[PDB]
Amino acid sequence: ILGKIWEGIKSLF
Repeated sequence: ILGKIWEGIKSLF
């Protein structure tokens, strides 16, 4: 996972 917290960020927008 190169961005676990990013997975949700890209999902918000």
